[PDB]
Amino acid sequence: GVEVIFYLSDREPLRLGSGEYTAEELCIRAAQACRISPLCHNLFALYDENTKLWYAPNRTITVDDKMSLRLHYRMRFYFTNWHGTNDNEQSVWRHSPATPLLDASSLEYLFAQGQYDLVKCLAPIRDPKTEQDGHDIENECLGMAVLAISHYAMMKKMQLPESYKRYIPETLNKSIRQRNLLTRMRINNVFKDFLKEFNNKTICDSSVSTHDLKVKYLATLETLTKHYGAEIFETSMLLISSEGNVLYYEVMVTGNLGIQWRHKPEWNNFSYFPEITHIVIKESVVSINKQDNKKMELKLSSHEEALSFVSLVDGYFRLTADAHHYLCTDVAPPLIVHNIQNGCHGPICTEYAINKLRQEGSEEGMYVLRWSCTDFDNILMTVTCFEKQKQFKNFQIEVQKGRYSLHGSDRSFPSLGDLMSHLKKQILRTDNISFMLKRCCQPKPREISNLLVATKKAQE
Amino acid sequence: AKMPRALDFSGHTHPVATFQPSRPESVNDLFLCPQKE
Repeated sequence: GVEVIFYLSDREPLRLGSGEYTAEELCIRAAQACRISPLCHNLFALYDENTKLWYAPNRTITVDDKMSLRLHYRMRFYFTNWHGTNDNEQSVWRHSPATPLLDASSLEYLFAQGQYDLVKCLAPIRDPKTEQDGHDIENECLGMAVLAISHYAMMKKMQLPESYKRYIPETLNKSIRQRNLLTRMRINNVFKDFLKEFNNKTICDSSVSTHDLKVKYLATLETLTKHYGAEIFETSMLLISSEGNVLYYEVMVTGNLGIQWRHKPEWNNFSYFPEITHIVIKESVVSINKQDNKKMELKLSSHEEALSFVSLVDGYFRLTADAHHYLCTDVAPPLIVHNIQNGCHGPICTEYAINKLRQEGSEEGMYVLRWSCTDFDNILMTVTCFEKQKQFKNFQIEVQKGRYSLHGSDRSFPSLGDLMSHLKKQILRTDNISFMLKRCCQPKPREISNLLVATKKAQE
Repeated sequence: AKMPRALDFSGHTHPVATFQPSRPESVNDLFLCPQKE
């Protein structure tokens, strides 16, 4: 059958009945299953580990009783040094009226994923500069096995139960199992030394939480593995406006650096996300257009690979330039689109909604619509009111299978705009205050909120 | 053999790196009365 798999051990896959789905609908189910907040939801997408391709949020999955498919729910959009523990590097936070990027469930989810990446060699270890470095990398792998084990024990409330082999990359395990007996026993013993030294001495001596262990591990993947958080795409045809054997290039996309490229053998910068105006897909060909009329065109394997590429650029654009807008119709997320058609914000903090009313909704009845910060089933309406002396009130709107109803009501509507028209014919009240709805203060292009990530390059 | 950098937690703690999801926002009771013709 068709399943969405989780990297978390304690979690049952999603088993999908026959029917029609959106990738996004599935990612929403997935976040509910893994306790991922609406705020972190758009960091995740569906990945097919066999095809090596990501699904765009608007992709349709028609499931019958014949089809067999395994998708992984996976964190896709990533910002090096989100954790703030590398002092050589720009830190990366959300805007604030600066908060952390990840919620606790996202961190837990990422830890499971990162472990899987390391062991299954999706996150390949870096290459040695020397035999000395080679051994050094290998020791860092052992340390990683100590973090993994220590954390698993602190989670089950254990202490000294009773090896490293399943917690290190599989390629490296294979490598070690082919070395001489004394080598293999030496390695095992150094590992046992690290482990004992950590759990007796280091943990108590530094009050190390399961949270620090998760952070440390993921911060270490960044420096231990190759291009952690990057996606690299391979192409024959790369055309750039600014600038025989079939020549070969790589295009790399990262949250922190944007869209870079090189001759397949260092990286040239084409563009950060906010400078992009639009993206076009022509079968397998992708053109990325910048504000300065410069263009990158590239040709990928298939249209599905093109959609996977553009999903990524587009997701990072929403994260760094504009939370409410999209670059390419072909991968536009259905929720993004509908929100635009309805004047609705994403899960902005209440203070941003209030600030927008203090600026452009000064009269009684002016409102903001915003998705709830804590669940996926409700929209909030924030309204300017006055006593008889300006107040802000919040009213809950339920959304259930495309139906919209005020909280508690037996009356629902087939669209949000229907519900709003009906509400605009009433006198509303709460506490002592009565008023009628005036107009919607809609999302503005490029405005700043907690949905955006404040990276070095996003400041311009 | 020396402890790997991965197990060293000696350097200063930085800002907490994740957020706790906030308690659901409290909402106001909404009363409706039809507008008069």
